[PDB]
Amino acid sequence: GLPWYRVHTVLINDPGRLIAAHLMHTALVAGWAGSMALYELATFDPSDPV
Amino acid sequence: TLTYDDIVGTGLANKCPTLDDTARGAYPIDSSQTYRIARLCLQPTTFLVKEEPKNKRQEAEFVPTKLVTRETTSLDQIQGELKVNSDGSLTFVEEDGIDFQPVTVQMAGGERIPLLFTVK
Ligand code: CLA
Ligand code: CLA
Ligand code: CLA
Ligand code: CLA
Ligand code: CLA
Ligand SMILES: CC1=C(/C=C/C(C)=C/C=C/C(C)=C/C=C/C=C(C)/C=C/C=C(C)/C=C/C2=C(C)CCCC2(C)C)C(C)(C)CCC1
Ligand SMILES: CC1=C(/C=C/C(C)=C/C=C/C(C)=C/C=C/C=C(C)/C=C/C=C(C)/C=C/C2=C(C)CCCC2(C)C)C(C)(C)CCC1
Ligand SMILES: [Ca+2]
Repeated sequence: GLPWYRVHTVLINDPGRLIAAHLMHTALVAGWAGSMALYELATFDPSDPV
Repeated sequence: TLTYDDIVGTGLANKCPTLDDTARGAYPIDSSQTYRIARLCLQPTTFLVKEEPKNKRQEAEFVPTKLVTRETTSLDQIQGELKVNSDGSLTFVEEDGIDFQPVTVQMAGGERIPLLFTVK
């Protein structure tokens, strides 16, 4: 059937699941942002800005 | 005057008494009549913790801190003689009373700084 590097072509004309896809993406990018922050707050030292 | 029940849970109990705006007079000292303090009381308002200047000694200042415990700070029931001195001065000498309270305050970082606020 479809080669591995084409699996996402299953959306080329399915506006619904294309939006479902970009929604998940955005979710991950927003998710990363939130949690990458917490990682920095758990390790950043404010003791000296100089 | 208010009874115990008239104070319980209000936090009022952790408050040294107050004088009105009027009372700005002056009390006399016989210097030939012993005097004592029937009740000294100290109520904290702020706790400042001088910060360690890191290695770079740059002179350190005191910084405000949040009171992580609660309204248990006040010292009350202090007592002792207020002897009059030869040079006409007065020196208080405490004998007994609730002269200390363990206080704990947090800082910028989140560090808890416990101290034994006292006047023993
Ligand atoms: C004027 C009306 C309108 C508006 C305001 C939007 C707005 C938006 N469209 Mg969109 N669209 C419209 C008409 C409209 N469209 C039409 C007529 C079509 C043709 C059918 C499309 C087809 C289309 C596609 C194919 C895609 C979008 C996408 C997007 C979003 C890209 C930004 C983003 O992902 O934010 C995300 C970050 C935010 C700050 C969150 C905003 C979410 C809001 C606040 C909640 C809205 C709740 C509401 C009940 C649902 C309505 C959603 C939307 C239709 C208004 C954005 C919210 C893209 C998308 O959905 O990506 C995920 C996308 O791929 N649109
Ligand atoms: C704007 C972003 C974007 C988007 C939305 C697409 C979307 C698409 N590309 Mg694509 N592409 C992009 C950028 C993008 N591309 C870039 C920058 C390049 C050059 C490097 C390519 C090179 C490329 C090729 C050569 C091909 C596509 C194909 C396709 C289609 C099928 C996707 C597929 O099934 O992959 C399947 C995906 C996987 C199963 C393998 C992914 C493994 C990756 C490499 C490992 C890394 C994963 C990691 C999380 C990525 C981090 C994201 C990073 C950017 C932050 C699809 C419409 C294919 C198509 O045309 O089919 C006919 C195709 O052959 N793209
Ligand atoms: C932006 C992220 C994203 C999104 C929205 C989609 C969305 C979609 N993919 Mg997909 N895919 C992605 C990334 C993504 N993919 C990556 C990175 C790969 C591997 C390179 C694939 C490989 C893949 C294949 C092989 C196929 C799809 C297919 C599909 C579609 C059907 C849903 C499906 O069953 O998924 C499949 C589910 C997965 C492959 C996702 C699980 C893989 C991740 C890595 C798990 C993450 C677990 C954890 C949180 C982090 C890793 C732990 C680690 C640190 C130890 C759908 C549109 C199918 C399709 O319809 O094709 C016709 C299909 O056959 N995808
Ligand atoms: C505006 C910037 C931007 C853009 C343009 C994209 C674009 C894209 N992202 Mg993405 N992403 C972004 C920011 C961005 N991201 C951020 C900030 C995050 C949070 C960290 C993510 C997290 C993210 C995830 C978790 C995933 C994507 C995926 C994808 C691709 C889905 C479309 C497709 O199927 O391609 C097909 C795939 C490509 C053509 C691969 C492009 C090659 C990239 C550009 C180079 C990096 C990979 C490299 C070859 C090997 C390194 C592997 C590494 C793990 C060691 C698309 C190329 C998905 C993906 O690619 O799965 C298929 C996916 O799973 N993104
Ligand atoms: C509710 C809406 C919202 C808000 C208020 C914020 C706010 C913020 N985000 Mg964010 N974010 C959101 C949604 C939101 N986000 C969503 C939905 C995602 C997932 C996609 C993310 C993903 C995300 C990441 C991954 C990161 C942030 C970060 C940040 C912070 C830094 C802002 C920054 O400098 O942007 C920079 C803004 C740009 C990239 C400029 C965009 C301009 C582009 C290039 C032009 C686009 C072309 C345009 C269409 C041409 C037409 C224009 C026309 C007028 C000519 C900021 C607090 C950063 C942060 O520090 O972490 C917490 C960070 O790393 N966000
Ligand atoms: C559901 C829900 C919820 C929750 C949510 C959550 C919890 C989320 C999370 C999220 C998250 C937590 C996310 C995350 C994400 C992340 C990511 C997405 C990442 C990525 C990364 C990457 C991709 C990387 C890559 C790389 C490497 C690995 C190396 C080389 C270089 C590079 C960079 C390329 C709530 C409760 C709110 C409510 C509603 C519902
Ligand atoms: C069941 C249930 C439910 C729910 C569901 C849901 C909603 C779910 C979700 C889920 C989710 C949503 C999940 C998530 C996941 C995530 C993950 C898994 C993540 C990971 C991440 C990571 C691993 C990270 C990393 C990092 C680091 C390490 C550092 C740097 C930065 C970062 C952060 C990136 C309901 C409510 C209905 C009800 C009933 C019950
Ligand atoms: Ca310190």
